[PDB]
Amino acid sequence: RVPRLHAYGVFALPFPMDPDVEWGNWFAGPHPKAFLVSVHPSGPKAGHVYPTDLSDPDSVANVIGMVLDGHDYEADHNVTVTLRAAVPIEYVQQGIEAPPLQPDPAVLNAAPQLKLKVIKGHYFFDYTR
Amino acid sequence: RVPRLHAYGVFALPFPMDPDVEWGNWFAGPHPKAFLVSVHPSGPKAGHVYPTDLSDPDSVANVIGMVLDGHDYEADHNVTVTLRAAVPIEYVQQGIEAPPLQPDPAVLNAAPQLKLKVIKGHYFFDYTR
Amino acid sequence: RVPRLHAYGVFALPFPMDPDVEWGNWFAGPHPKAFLVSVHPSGPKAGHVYPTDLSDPDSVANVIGMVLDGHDYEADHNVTVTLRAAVPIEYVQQGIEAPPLQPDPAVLNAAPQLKLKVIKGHYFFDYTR
Repeated sequence: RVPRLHAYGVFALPFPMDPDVEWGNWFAGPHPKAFLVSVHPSGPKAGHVYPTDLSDPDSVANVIGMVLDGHDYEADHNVTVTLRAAVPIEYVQQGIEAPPLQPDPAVLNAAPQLKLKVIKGHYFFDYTR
Repeated sequence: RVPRLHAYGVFALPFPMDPDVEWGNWFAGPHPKAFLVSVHPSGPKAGHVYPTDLSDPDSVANVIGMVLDGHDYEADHNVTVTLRAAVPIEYVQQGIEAPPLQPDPAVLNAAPQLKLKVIKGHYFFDYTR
Repeated sequence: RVPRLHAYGVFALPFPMDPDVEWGNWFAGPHPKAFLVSVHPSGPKAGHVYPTDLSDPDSVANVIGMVLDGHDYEADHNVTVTLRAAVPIEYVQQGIEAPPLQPDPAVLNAAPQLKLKVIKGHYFFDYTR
């Protein structure tokens, strides 16, 4: 379970998971691993979420939150997406080739276009704007 | 009473109603009807609210929230304005010629300039920014 | 203690105070006095806060909140910074040459670039965006 600042508050909603995702590659071992997800605005998988592709500007524009409470595509096709929270930067990795418990420079570098603000070692975000 | 997502939270404040508005045309029958209101920034009616005119860019720029808890100009010249909430899109109609309980395409189409974000069938908004 | 709208909520965090500031000039007499602070993004004093300089665009861009609960550099080198609140405009003065309990025209005039919104006599702000 990824830590987050209780004082800041959390807003989360369930979303259907994109079936075409190799969701199993988006765990870490015993340790928590947060990642960003984007929503498909239109098309056949509209309203389904998938791991944000930082190299695709439309994926970046449609980020909807972070997966902070794990996932289990085989047990449930819905995933809890946190749209607003403050999350320590060490827990967010956007890729399989990204060490756990280490801030991801790809995310930190893309924070402006991701609408992330880093304050006191946390990403602050609210994808309801 | 217009439904809204309790989990998201609500922030609301009373505002004086613009006296020059035919407020009676801004009910629906037995059913709830949310609409956007804008504030007059200056002038003699400064700080008074009126139904947003989607065809007037200055009205759009000065939206201050939605009327979600009804109004009664004859019983009280103040109206409770919700500045931040998440409201199902079916309940918001911006005009007399707009069927109740049907999403209003004029609002949906203007959501970007209105600073509305549609997520899971709700308008999310916060006019304190 | 500066008043603020309880209904709106408050989010605050402690920050180290910039040691090079004449912090004693940032009290008012018996009366409360709120002011904006900015964070140093980088450099030797990174993550330390100092009173925003409205005439420096980089200071304006790095505002992080308001000091609403007083300060005491000699008793504690940390100051509680309110990143999100709604504060009556009479209490915020950004300078020694600014009368207490009087809205500061320098702040009001710079509200757009400060990301302050004035609603019903309060500054609304959220520097987590």
